[PDB]
Amino acid sequence: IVGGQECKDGECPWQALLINEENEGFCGGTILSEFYILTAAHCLYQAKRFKVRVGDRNTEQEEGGEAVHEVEVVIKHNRFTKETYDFDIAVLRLKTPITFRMNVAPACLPERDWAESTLMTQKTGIVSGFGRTHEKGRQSTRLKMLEVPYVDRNSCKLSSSFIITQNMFCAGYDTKQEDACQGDSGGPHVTRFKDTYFVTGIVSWGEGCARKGKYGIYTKVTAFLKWIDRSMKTR
Amino acid sequence: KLCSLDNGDCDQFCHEEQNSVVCSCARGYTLADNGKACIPTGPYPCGKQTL
Ligand SMILES: O=C1CN(S(=O)(=O)c2ccc3cc(Cl)ccc3c2)CCN1CC1(/C=N/O)CCN(c2ccncc2)CC1
Ligand SMILES: [Ca+2]
Repeated sequence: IVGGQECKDGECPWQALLINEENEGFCGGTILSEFYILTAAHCLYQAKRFKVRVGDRNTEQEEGGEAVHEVEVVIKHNRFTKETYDFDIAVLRLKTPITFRMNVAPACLPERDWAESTLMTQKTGIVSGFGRTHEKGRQSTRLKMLEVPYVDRNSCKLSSSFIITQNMFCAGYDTKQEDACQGDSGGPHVTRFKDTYFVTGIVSWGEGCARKGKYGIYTKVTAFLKWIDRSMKTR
Repeated sequence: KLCSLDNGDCDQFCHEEQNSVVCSCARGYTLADNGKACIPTGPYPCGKQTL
């Protein structure tokens, strides 16, 4: 997360961090239920074996309120391709149930139509993670969040040096130095509605971090809703 | 009808059933009696900051 504020106690409970055997946090994730985690598919390429962590806000000050979980099954989207970042989604079925407490709660899955009509038409959304603070910088030790305005789909395609598919959408700023960054991949993008947050996008990619004239590219969750349900039945 | 008015005055999901509006809630909520509001069923409902 470049810019943005710090996730204050209880503000980003649906956050999840994928960690390698070296125990380093490399990607993000969203808590859907006690058994399922949502993430980017390209993230299942930045580590051999990895666990998923929840309830953490400071990767060094053992808040004692954290909890690590093992992955039983990784459900990667078949049509996912690295050469286009299309279908950049994935679902993780946990080995043990996540116990919900402070800083550990699930984000809501919205209805496909309502979402596109009332959620993505909202002025902004929230993206969060333990990713780099700057393009060249280092991974963050604290969990951050950033209000990123929804970007016009046309402005998006125009500013992009790559094909922005139907499975993606832009969010962020043209010039302001704020946007997700490395390590934030797979993390959550949520939209607020009457004090309830709904999942809307999976941190996918970008051309650099917070560069002038470039936006943040997220996976369009509403375009994979049904796929996600199917996965909740492990398929 | 008119879920485009003010979300139909629903707390969450809004659907227009030909005539009027039909509100619904995410998994883990139950529609209030006014057929609009959503109420949690457990202590950690999806979408709520835990404070
Ligand atoms: O420039 C980069 C930046 N990093 S990054 O680790 O800091 C990174 C990763 C995820 C991000 C998500 C958001 Cl919302 C915002 C910023 C991000 C920055 C990832 C890789 N690249 C190189 C790429 C080139 N951009 O300059 C990223 C996207 N590519 C395609 C190809 C065909 N179709 C679509 C996209 C190919 C390589
Ligand atoms: Ca900690």
